[PDB]
Amino acid sequence: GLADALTAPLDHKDKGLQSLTLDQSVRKNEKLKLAAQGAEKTYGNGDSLNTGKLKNDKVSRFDFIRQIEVDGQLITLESGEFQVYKQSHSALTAFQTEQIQDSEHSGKMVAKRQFRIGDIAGEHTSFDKLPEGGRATYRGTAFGSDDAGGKLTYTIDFAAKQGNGKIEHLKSPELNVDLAAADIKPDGKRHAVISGSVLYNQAEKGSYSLGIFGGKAQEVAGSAEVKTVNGIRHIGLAAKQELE
Amino acid sequence: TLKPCDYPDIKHGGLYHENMRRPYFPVAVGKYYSYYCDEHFETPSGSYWDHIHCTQDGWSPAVPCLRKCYFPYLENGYNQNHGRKFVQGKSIDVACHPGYALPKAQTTVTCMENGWSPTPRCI
Repeated sequence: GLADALTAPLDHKDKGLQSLTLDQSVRKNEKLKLAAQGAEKTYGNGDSLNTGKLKNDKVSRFDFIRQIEVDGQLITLESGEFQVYKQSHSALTAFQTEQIQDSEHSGKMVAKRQFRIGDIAGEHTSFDKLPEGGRATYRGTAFGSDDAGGKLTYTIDFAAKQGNGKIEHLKSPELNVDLAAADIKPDGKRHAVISGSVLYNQAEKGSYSLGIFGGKAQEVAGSAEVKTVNGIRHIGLAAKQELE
Repeated sequence: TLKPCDYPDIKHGGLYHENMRRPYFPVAVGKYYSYYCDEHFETPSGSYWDHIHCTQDGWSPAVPCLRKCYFPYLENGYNQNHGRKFVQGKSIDVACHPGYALPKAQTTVTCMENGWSPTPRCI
């Protein structure tokens, strides 16, 4: 429902997450042009992405162009693929860079492949409204460059307010890491968050952060940044616990 | 145990995922975080984002975001440098058409943190 996320107006009977705010996906004064399936739209820092139209628990793919206005003229800074993973109470965006602006000439694009996680948003679970007990396990997907086939497992102990998990099945072996035990903490707005280190074969190889989403802490969404021999790579993370 | 690095204050930029990371400072040597630069600045990698690392000697790179100046078209000048990108600290000899010059008797322009000083124009 790509062309549709780009043109249709929020329909309220749409499966959530319905709306995603682009903040880390687009800087203050730049434009992001998304295209797909005979449609096209421009955003917009603070602008809303209609995720209601997209399929749940999958990666939606758009063509993207990032621009800036210099002297009443748009200059291309970067292009490639914009990735969107959607859950019910959360969603994240990612960028697969295929091209960036040449280092010496603004007006020339150069081939460069990079991957980063953009926005991480949704209906933030309040820290002060967490359960006090139990161990919720979460299952879902871990995606990196050229690979949305990774499997994520994460477990939260709400009494000890710690989380810990695992990444498996990503083609790149160095990305299959352990998300070490880490403390849940309150946000600046008191949203439940988690940040810890990453382990690969018992060695510290970076860090990870997760938000907790849903009235019932149904979901977790975030990112891992991992040190490889090539070296530092991002992994998008989205998991949810199974309902009844 | 030592945790020398506090929340990195990045001029002309910032960390990604501020809300999730801020509550976990100070941090220990070896930790790193992805950051972005504002419009017109870039990281030492040539991208507008990279990673900043906690070292014994503080946050590295020491200067995470540098200005990039686009050299503008010169109405009444020679345009060998039209559309070129120059880094902060870079100086240029504006080559003006005969009968024309930089204003107020200037000869060169420099890419400053805030952009060209003075503005490269011819007449």
